[PDB]
Parts: sequence; structure tokens; C-alpha cells
Amino acid sequence: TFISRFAPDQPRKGADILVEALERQGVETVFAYPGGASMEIHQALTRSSSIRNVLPRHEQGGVFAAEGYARSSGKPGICIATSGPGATNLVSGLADALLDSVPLVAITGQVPRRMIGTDAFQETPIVEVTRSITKHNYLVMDVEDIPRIIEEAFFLATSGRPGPVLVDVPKDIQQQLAIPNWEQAMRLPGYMSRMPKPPEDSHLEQIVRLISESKKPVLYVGGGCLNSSDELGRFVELTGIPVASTLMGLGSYPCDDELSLHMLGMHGTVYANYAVEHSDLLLAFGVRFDDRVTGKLEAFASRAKIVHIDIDSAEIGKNKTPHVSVCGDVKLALQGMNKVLENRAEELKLDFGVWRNELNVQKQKFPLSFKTFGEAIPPQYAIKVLDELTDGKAIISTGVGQHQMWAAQFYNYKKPRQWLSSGGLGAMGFGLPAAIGASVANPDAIVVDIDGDGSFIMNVQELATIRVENLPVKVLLLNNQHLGMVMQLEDRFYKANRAHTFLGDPAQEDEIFPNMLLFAAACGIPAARVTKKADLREAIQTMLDTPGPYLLDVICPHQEHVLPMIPSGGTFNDVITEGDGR
Amino acid sequence: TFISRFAPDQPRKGADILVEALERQGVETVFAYPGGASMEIHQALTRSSSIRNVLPRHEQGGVFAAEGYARSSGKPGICIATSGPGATNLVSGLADALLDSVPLVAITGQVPRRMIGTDAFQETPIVEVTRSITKHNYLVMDVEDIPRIIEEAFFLATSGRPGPVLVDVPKDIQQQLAIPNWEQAMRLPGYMSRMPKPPEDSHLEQIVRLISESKKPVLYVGGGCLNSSDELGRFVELTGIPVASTLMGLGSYPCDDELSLHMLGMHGTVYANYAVEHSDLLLAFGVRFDDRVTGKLEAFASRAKIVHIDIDSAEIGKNKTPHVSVCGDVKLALQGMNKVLENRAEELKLDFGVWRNELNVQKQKFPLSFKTFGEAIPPQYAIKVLDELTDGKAIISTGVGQHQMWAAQFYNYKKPRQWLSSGGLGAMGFGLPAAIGASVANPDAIVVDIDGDGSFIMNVQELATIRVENLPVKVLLLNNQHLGMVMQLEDRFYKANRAHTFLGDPAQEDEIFPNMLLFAAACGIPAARVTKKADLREAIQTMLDTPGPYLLDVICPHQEHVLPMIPSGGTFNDVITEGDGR
Ligand SMILES: Cc1cc2nc3c(=O)[nH]c(=O)nc-3n(C[C@H](O)[C@H](O)[C@H](O)COP(=O)(O)OP(=O)(O)OC[C@H]3O[C@@H](n4cnc5c(N)ncnc54)[C@H](O)[C@@H]3O)c2cc1C
Ligand SMILES: Cc1cc2nc3c(=O)[nH]c(=O)nc-3n(C[C@H](O)[C@H](O)[C@H](O)COP(=O)(O)OP(=O)(O)OC[C@H]3O[C@@H](n4cnc5c(N)ncnc54)[C@H](O)[C@@H]3O)c2cc1C
Ligand SMILES: CCOC(=O)c1ccccc1S(=O)(=O)NC(=O)Nc1nc(Cl)cc(OC)n1
Ligand SMILES: CCOC(=O)c1ccccc1S(=O)(=O)NC(=O)Nc1nc(Cl)cc(OC)n1
Ligand SMILES: Cc1ncc(Cn2c(C)c(CCOP(=O)(O)OP(=O)(O)O)sc2=O)c(N)n1
Ligand SMILES: Cc1ncc(Cn2c(C)c(CCOP(=O)(O)OP(=O)(O)O)sc2=O)c(N)n1
Ligand SMILES: [Mg+2]
Ligand SMILES: [Mg+2]
Ligand SMILES: [Mg+2]
Repeated sequence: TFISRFAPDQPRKGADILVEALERQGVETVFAYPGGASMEIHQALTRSSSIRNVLPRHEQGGVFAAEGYARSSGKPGICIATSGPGATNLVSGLADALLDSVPLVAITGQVPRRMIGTDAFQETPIVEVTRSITKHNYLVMDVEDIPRIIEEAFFLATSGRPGPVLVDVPKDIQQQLAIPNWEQAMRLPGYMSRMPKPPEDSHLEQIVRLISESKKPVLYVGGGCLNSSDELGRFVELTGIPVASTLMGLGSYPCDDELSLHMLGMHGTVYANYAVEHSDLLLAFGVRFDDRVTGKLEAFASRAKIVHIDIDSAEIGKNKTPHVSVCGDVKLALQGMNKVLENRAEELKLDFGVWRNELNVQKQKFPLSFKTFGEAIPPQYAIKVLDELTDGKAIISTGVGQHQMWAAQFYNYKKPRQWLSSGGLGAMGFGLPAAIGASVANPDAIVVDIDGDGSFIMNVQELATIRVENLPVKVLLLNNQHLGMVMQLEDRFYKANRAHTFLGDPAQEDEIFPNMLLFAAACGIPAARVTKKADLREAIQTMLDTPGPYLLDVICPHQEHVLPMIPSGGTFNDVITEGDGR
Repeated sequence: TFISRFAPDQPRKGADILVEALERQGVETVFAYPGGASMEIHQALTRSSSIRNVLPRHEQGGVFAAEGYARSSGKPGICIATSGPGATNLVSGLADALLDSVPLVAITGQVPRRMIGTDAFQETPIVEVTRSITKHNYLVMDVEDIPRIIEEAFFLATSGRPGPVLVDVPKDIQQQLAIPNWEQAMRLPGYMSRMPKPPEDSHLEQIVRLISESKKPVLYVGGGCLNSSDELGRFVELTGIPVASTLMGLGSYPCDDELSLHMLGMHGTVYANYAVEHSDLLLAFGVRFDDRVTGKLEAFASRAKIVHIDIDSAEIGKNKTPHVSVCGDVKLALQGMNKVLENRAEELKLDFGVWRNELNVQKQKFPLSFKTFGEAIPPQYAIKVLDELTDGKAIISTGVGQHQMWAAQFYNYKKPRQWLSSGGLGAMGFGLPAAIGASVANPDAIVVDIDGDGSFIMNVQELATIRVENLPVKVLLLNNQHLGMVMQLEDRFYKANRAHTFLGDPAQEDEIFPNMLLFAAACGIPAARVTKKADLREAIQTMLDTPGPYLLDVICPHQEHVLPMIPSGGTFNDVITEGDGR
């Protein structure tokens, strides 16, 4: 029973209705940056005793913070901006939240309704702009539609395949007085009628049946299983099938397990790709068959009966036609298939040890390797130190690049929603703000941003947010003085011809530039720079033990390459297993 | 006669065609940030000996740099980004370039054509997103369309009412081989048929006739006159009409002149608004009748015969119906009206000294004032020092806020394209990157960014660009520790209730935060912080005399208010002439 700060018959500003609409949705943290077209909302936010605002230093940081808030908690992330330039600074976060299916609700202020379409001051058609990069969006044309639109926005952003929903609110609506009707029925008939139903035992038993007829099965787990953590583990006990995870599904099934194949795909392990390439049953649970995972579709799992479970009926048969398909929640499919596998325990000769010991051969012949030159810090080793020193129980956000792949390969995430990384859109500068949101959603957790010198500087202004809000965000900066991932593609396919990939100062090429420590200093954040591999363990330990924020500039040799690598559009018979720019 | 780096019969990559297409357009500076979907363009850029790339640290900085490059030179500004997140980071710059009519050409890489529409890696429909915030955009579907599309893009971006044109180039097109045909005819029939013709003497003489019948005329000069600098001055000699300029048209007619009324509008001078409010002839040359200038349209110049000249037929009669109108280049209209005013010199009793001395009364009764408390640096005075110490011949870019208005009121720009500021979209963080572009377009000019502690930090990462590229960008930071413009609206209309407008550290509220000097230090830029008004003159002098970049942190009392102020939707009878949050 909600307790409003206003009488049920007392007229209140539309902005006070909007904030109360968030309170009734369980919202307790928003990332709002004020502006003229949204001051009424910001005023109403201060009147709320249950909603906290984390003021960012850039709206792109605000939306990415709402993402990290959402990815690390399963709750929807809420960011607020003003009209015009404030709204356009959310675009990257919206497109990023859509491609990775992150529950997000963005509220932008808008010019008064009479001004819309007149090219007014700070007036951009943010609805017309974001329609293709949002799950849905709204334009509030009357103050009485606020309670319904907010309820539809949160429902749409969190139900089914989650995504971002934008709600444009004109300024006059925020100022208008009304008595909100909190029991309007959501005008979503066509959406709920197509919401997936619990899976039929007809399909579920044919899958269990296909598991027993199979001899080389592989699990293809992705971002759809982030809530099916326990159900996936219990399903693996009853079958013993190896688990190849995607960059989004990392943590669903523990990486430190002997049945885990870690990540598959372009920069996935040689053995996980092998298991898929020579399998007869592919259990694709909560994946979207990305080109970063399949490459050439005709060659992807070209000997396997593909069983695809997905809550989005559009993704089923989108890029690869499966044998069996189940439109629905993969959580329920596992629950149903687990009951079928217990009551048929002794009836099913379930033992794939012949298949697993074939993989464990490839597992120990082509494992994740890294060279260690002299005392230069290998970035892969630095992350493996962070894994050990944090017991693998630390929330990890990343930017985009080599340091993003090494953060995925060389860290053993034990639970989902511990790994926050931009996968679909792959947006640099995601790490630092996502660490801000995750730290606010999980105040008593170790939150570490494994950023790169390129991605880190893009939203470096959010260091002020970390200090002001007093958040224990640890920044493990893998400084290679380059845009390494673009540099690696230059070494491989363009004869190492550098085309604007060096981020330091060419006048003093042997000086680390910029001095990231002074960035932390400007925002009153303790910092340190480690250079020799011997000092690396003590440095990371200091970063963890030092309370509050901390930036650790970890210098790395820039010629390192992320391995293995399947060239885009290739097959498993092209996986590059060694090589770097030396 | 262009000299290609390739034989006329030699097949070359589509990317090499794209770069050559820029070379043939006179391009010599681009702002490209590399990514996987645009590496082919970046490789072709290095092969070019005539095109320089200024690598930004954020694509939003890259597009804003292309803006400042364009606004300070009249040339088109060219920025390049990769697919997905690189393109979405250009959105604010595109919408900003559209609202201010800035000639700009943005080139974004895109996924291969066979991949478009499959939700591929780093694939966003950047064409579908930017269609409403660009003058036009393209999607290159064949390598042979490159020479034509680039020519149409530059023509559309620079002709008529200038604007931004986006060209999305898929990756396979960049790699495909072809012999470009550099003499394709542009498929723009409907555009050129409606391109305005030189103005008829029928309209021009009726305007000159209406000038002689008028007794209280006012010039309403805006961003449309940035190229009519000399023609406007010669027109003022022949009539003696006062010149009220807009935030965009600042510099067209010198602010230090006795006939100049400086800026009109919301934060425009009390006398310039008075001249418009009690005029019988309003010569609106190159303006779009913004709400930030008119407020209540019925009350705006409600006693004047409105003569509107504009190269965009849509803006004529859009918000205020004029008596006489001329669709065409205001430059030619001035040239024609100047000839009519010379051959009719003695025939026309042109003397408005009765009208001017009525304004010079209001001019000296309600001038631009500022209080000076103790030794605290008044921001208005700091800018007036920069005016004196640079002789008013320095290129000035700004962020958005109070420091933006004071940079407009208290600086006397003597030529147009000396004042770079986001007016239509009013996008914070515009100052620092625009100073980067203007410094590259005008290497031997004094370029000074008058940024605010909020706007400056949003794109603070571009300090690395300034150092690496060795640009003499001076940063005159007006640090008030607040989002002052939003703070002022809180003091006035919300009883000084702070709603997330303080940018410093609340734990140490009397400490300047962040330490902007350390931001400059991280990027190897000399810095200094002035606090007392006595030291202010020597500090600014040091900033100017010190070669290379320089950041001057100018601390100011935060309770200052920009005055005068006409409330949004009000009239001249509501102009607030004094008051601040004390
Ligand atoms: C530089 C870089 C390199 C990359 N390389 C790789 C790589 O080598 N390997 C890799 O795996 N990724 C890689 N990616 C990440 C990538 O582009 C995609 O995010 C990833 O490949 C696909 O993720 P996914 O299909 O497993 O899950 P998602 O992309 O998150 O999609 C979720 C899917 O599950 C479904 N779903 C969601 N919820 C449920 C539910 N409750 N029940 C049932 N179904 C549900 C949705 O409908 C959707 O179809 C890379 C990214 C970058 C930036
Ligand atoms: C915080 C803030 C406060 C502001 N307050 C004010 C204020 O008090 N006063 C103010 O003036 N502005 C203010 N603005 C700026 C503002 O919103 C608009 O940019 C400005 O009001 C309108 O500019 P303009 O009409 O003079 O020219 P523009 O907006 O640049 O439009 C150009 C017009 O001229 C025409 N044109 C272009 N080229 C030619 C040509 N060659 N020949 C003929 N016509 C041509 C175009 O078709 C167009 O109609 C403020 C901005 C901000 C961020
Ligand atoms: C910028 C917000 O846009 C608007 O809301 C707006 C636009 C056009 C006309 C009237 C209004 S209004 O009267 O409804 N409110 C404002 O104009 N607020 C406002 N906010 C800021 Cl930050 C600045 C400003 O003018 C300087 N004005
Ligand atoms: C990211 C660019 O997107 C593409 O160009 C792309 C997309 C899907 C399939 C194939 C390609 S491709 O073969 O034409 N080229 C690439 O995929 N290049 C690429 N660039 C980066 Cl920076 C990373 C990457 O995979 C890690 N791949
Ligand atoms: C905003 C933006 N621009 C461009 C890209 C393209 N891109 C770029 C420029 C990469 C290199 C990132 O450099 P980094 O320093 O942040 O990380 P590493 O050098 O360790 O790989 S990876 C990648 O997909 C991007 N992902 N995001
Ligand atoms: C990216 C963005 N967000 C929000 C706004 C809204 N806004 C904001 C937040 C202003 C205050 C800017 O603070 P500042 O420190 O940069 O400048 P002053 O405090 O000197 O006015 S002015 C204004 O129109 C904006 N213009 N741009
Ligand atoms: Mg930024
Ligand atoms: Mg790097
Ligand atoms: Mg400020």
C-alpha cells in the first residue's frame, strides 16, 4: 500500500505526478542532469524522500550509469535529461541498451506543446530520432496520461526481451495541475496478446529426447540466462553437457568449472569453438546467433541439431534455422526440462564423458595463453591477479577493446550480473559510468572498472561524480597508449600501418600521455601507476584495500594481440592461435 | 586542374575514392576517430598528402571541432566516425549544426551492405536516426555513387541555408575497387529549381522607399549576415539605422560602434529591445525570429512594418507575418539597396538622428552593468579584460550558460566568424572542441575558449587533443562551482531551492572542485588560477603571452545573475533590470 506525499484529492504539478509514478514503480535511484526543460522534474525529485539522484557530469555518463545500474541488479535503470542537447547525449546509451536488451527508462524534458515543431529553443524531435534505437517511446500530450505512460514504459522496458523506453515530457505538462488516476488500464493489447506463454511439455520432452540421442552436445548460453543462474546449473548436473557462454552470458555458468568452455566466438577459446564445430546437438539458450559468434553461418555448427530457446519470436530463425524451437522464458524451459530429467534419471543413459574428455583434450592443447616479456606487465596477468585478489566476487565493468576481451577471458565470474560490458553496440566509455551505477545498486560490493586509455578518457569527467557521490569505484586502467583493438587490426590486415591509433604525445613518444593519475588527482581520487610485473600484485592489493575510489594506471606493452581470433566472415578452420605486432 | 595520386584508368579502393573526393572539394582538415567499420577510410587518409586528420578523444569532440572549424572560416567542417557507437556520438553535433545552419559534412562508416538490417555488430540505422536533425543524409549503396554523393553532400551542406549532411558508407564499399567518374551530374533537380534567384529591384526599391517614410527604423541582424560584413556596414552609412544583432549575428556590425545596439532578446540589452519595441520599420536581415528574441510574438515589434530577408523561404512568415519579404541572399539585397541609396542620396532625406538620440538616451540610462564585490572577480569584468588585452581581435568560443551570455555582452567583436557559440541547440561542451577547430582553421589567430566549469568538464578529454596537436588554445574558465544558468532560474522562479546545480564537492564545499588545473596538468598544458580582481589582468596577460595551450581558472562568485532578462513568453514591459541571489 503506497503512501503518497499528497492528498488523494489534492491537485499537484505534473512533475510531482511523474516522480510519484516512479516511486510507485519501486524506483529509488535516478541519474538526472538538470536543464531548463526539466527543472520542474528536478524540483519534484528533491521533494521525494525515497528517490536518490546521482548527478553525472555528462548525460552519456548518466545513461551509461543507468545501464550499469540495470545490468548489475536486473532492475530497470532510470536516467533523466533536458530537451535538445541533453536528450541527444542519451542516444548512444539508448542504442546500447537496445542491442544488449537492458531494461532502461529514459525521461527527457521537452519544450511546451504549443512550441513543438517550430524549431524552438533547444527543441529536437527526440522521439523521431530514437524510434529506431528504442524498444518503444512516448510523447506525453496530456498530464493525465503520465501515470499510464510511466506504467507502460516500465512494463515494456522490463517484460519480455527487455529494452530502453523513452518518455518525452513537455514543460507545460510538468507544470500543469491534476489529480493522478493510478488505476488506468495500460493500452497494450497487441503486446500482451503476443507475450510468450509457459512452454509446453510437448517441445520440452522432444528436447530431452534429443539429448539422449545425441553424443556430442554443447550448451550455447547467452545473455538470456542472466536470471536462470540456478536453473542452468541444475540442468547441467542432469546432463553433464559442456557450457559455452557468450560475452553477454558470462557468469551464468561459472568459468572456473571443469564443464565450462568459457567464451566462444571471434575472440573465444579454441576449445569452445571446437565443441560447437563438431557437435550433434546445439542447445542455444538465450542467444541471438551473433556474427561475432558464428562468422560464416553455413559453417557454424554445420553438424548439430539446433535447439533454440528465446523469449523473442523474431530471433528464432533469424540467422540460423533451428530444428526445434521454444518461444518463451528460458528459465521455465530449464525448470520443465529439469523435472523431466529427474523422473527419467535412470531411464536415460546420460553420460557424455566420451564427449567431454574429447574436449578436455582440446582444452589442454589450446588453452588461453599469454607471453610475459621481461618485467613488462602482461595485461592478461594483471586481470588474473585481480581475479585472485578479489576471489572472483567483484563486479567488473569494461570499456571496449583488447582490455574488454582480456577482462572476459582471464576472469572467472561465478554469478551473472557480475560482468558489465557493452557487447551489441560496443560503446567506448561505458566502463567508468557503468561502475558508478553498479556501485550505487550494490553499495557493499567490489566494483572495478577495467578501462582502457581510450575508453577511459572518453567519459573521464565522471571521476567527479565518483568522488562527489563517494563511491568505492576501483579503476584498473590497462594503459597501452593505443587504441589497441584497432591497432591489432592494423598489424594483421594493413601491414602495421598506424592510422591514428596512438593516443599519447608524439613529441615525447616514450612518456605516458595523458597522465591519468592527474585526472584522478583533479577529482580528489587517490591514484598510482604500476610498471613492473613484480610490483603488480602489491599495487592491485593497495587499490582494493584503500577505501573509496582508486585509479591504478597499469602500463602494458602495446604490441600485445587478443588471441585467439576468427576473422570476421570466417570459420573455425581459420582461428588464429598466435601472433603479435613484433 | 586536380592532380590525382592514381592513374585515370587504375582501379582503386572505394575508400581511396572517398578521400580523393574530399581532396577535389578543397578539403584539407578532417576530424576522424578510427573504428573497425572505417579503417579503410583512415588508411586512405594517411595516403593523402593534402588532408590532415585531427584525432579527437571523443566523436562529440570531433563533430564540435568540425563546427568550430566551419563557424570560424565559412568553410564546411568535416568529421568522420565509425559505425554504431562512433556514429551515435555525432548526434548532438548534427542537431547543433542544423539549428545554427553550419555547413558540415559527416562521414560515418557502416557494416557491409549484406549485414544491414540484421542487428549486426555495431550496426545502428544512423540514417534513420539523423534524418530529422540533418539537412540531408545518404547511404552509399554502390562504390560508383561515391563521387556524386560527396559532391551533392558538400553542395547541399554549403549552398542556400547551410546545414549538416551525413554520408553513411558501408565497409564493403570502402574495400571495393573502381575507376571513379568525376563528372556525374548531381541528382538534385528539385533543390536547384527552388534555389533563390537574385533579388528583384521591385522589392528592393519598395524597401528603400519604406526606409524614407519611416521615422524609427531598426536593423534586426542575425546569423544570415556573417558573409555580408562589408555590405552591411556600407548599408548602415547610407541610412544611419541602429543595428540590433542576435547571438548568432554578433560581429556582423561592430559592437564598439555608436550605432550598434549590441544584442537584443531574452538576455539582450535594455536599449536594443526598446528600439525594437518602439519602431515603425523592422529590417530583419538574416534572422529566424527566435522565441529567445521575440518572447510573445504579438508583442514583438507590434508597431513596425516588418521587412524580412531570408534565403530560406520557409522562415518567411513562419512565426511573424511581414509586410515585405525577399527570399534570397541578404548579401545581394544589401548590394542592390546600396546602389539605390547612393543614386538617391540627396533625393532621400535620410537622417534618423532624432531616432538615434532617443535610443542613446535609453542607451546611457540602461547600459550593461555589473556589481563588483570586494576583491571577488566579476566574470563580466574578466571578459572585458580579455577584450582589452586582445584588442577585440580574438576568436572566442563558449560553452552554454551565464559565461556564454557574458562572453556575448562584454566582448566587442569587430568581424563576423570571430564569435563561435551554440545558439539554436545550446549544447554544453561546445567551447573546448570548437576552439580546437577554429585554431586549426586560423593557425595565426588568438583562440580563447570562455568555458564554464560544467560545460568545460563535459568534453575535458579534448585537452589531450589540444596538447598532442600543439594548438595555442587559451581556456578562460569562468568557474562559479555551479550550473549557473539553471541556478539563476532556481533563484528567480523556485525560491533558490538548489536541485542538483552545484558541481563541487559537498564534503568540502569551500574547495574548488574539480581542480581544473590538474586536468590541464594531466595533458601537459600550463595552467593557473586567479582569485582576486587585482591579479586578474596580469593572469590573463600571462595566459595570452605564454605560447601554446593555457588554462586560466577564473573563480567567480556564484550568486551572479545574467541581466537583463525577459522571462520566456513575456514582453519588453517585463525586462528584469537588476537582482541576484543574495
Ligand atoms: C570488441 C567486441 C568483440 C566481441 N566478440 C565477441 C565474441 O568473440 N564472443 C561473443 O560471445 N561476443 C562477442 N561480442 C559481443 C557481441 O557483439 C554480442 O553481444 C554477443 O555476441 C551476443 O550475445 P548473446 O546472443 O549471447 O545474448 P544477447 O545479445 O544479450 O541477446 C539475448 C537474447 O536472449 C533472449 N532472451 C533474453 N531474455 C530471455 C529470457 N528470460 N528467456 C529466454 N530468452 C531470453 C533475447 O530475446 C535475445 O534473443 C563482442 C563485442 C565486442 C565489443
Ligand atoms: C542560453 C541561451 C540564451 C540565448 N538567448 C538569446 C538572446 O537573448 N538573444 C539572441 O539573439 N539569441 C539568444 N540565444 C541564441 C538562439 O537560441 C538563436 O540562435 C538566436 O536567437 C536566433 O539566431 P538568428 O535568427 O539571428 O540567426 P540563425 O539562427 O543562425 O538563422 C539564420 C537565418 O538567416 C538565414 N540566412 C542564412 N544565410 C543567409 C543568407 N546568405 N542570406 C539571407 N539569409 C540567410 C537562414 O535561412 C535562417 O533563417 C540564446 C541561446 C542560448 C543557448
Ligand atoms: C530551454 C527550455 O525551453 C522552454 O521551455 C521554452 C522554449 C521556448 C519558449 C518558451 C519556453 S518556457 O517558457 O516554457 N521555459 C524556458 O524557456 N526555460 C529556460 N531555461 C533555460 Cl536553461 C534557459 C532559458 O532561456 C535562457 N529558458
Ligand atoms: C565492427 C565493424 O563491423 C563490420 O564491419 C562487420 C560486421 C559484421 C560482420 C562482418 C563485418 S567485416 O568483416 O566487414 N569487418 C569487421 O568486423 N571489423 C572489426 N572491427 C573491429 Cl574494431 C572489431 C571486430 O571484431 C572484434 N571486427
Ligand atoms: C565511441 C567509440 N568509437 C569507436 C569505437 C570503435 N572501436 C575503437 C576506437 C577501439 C579501441 C579502443 O581503445 P582502448 O584504449 O579504449 O582499449 P584497448 O586499446 O585496450 O583495446 S575498439 C572499437 O570497437 C568504439 N567501440 N566506440
Ligand atoms: C549537454 C547539456 N545539458 C544540459 C543543458 C541545459 N543547460 C545547463 C545544464 C546550463 C548550465 C551550464 O553550466 P556551466 O557551468 O557550463 O555555465 P554557467 O554556470 O556559467 O552558466 S545552461 C543550459 O541550457 C545544456 N545546455 N546542455
Ligand atoms: Mg565526454
Ligand atoms: Mg588502449
Ligand atoms: Mg558554471
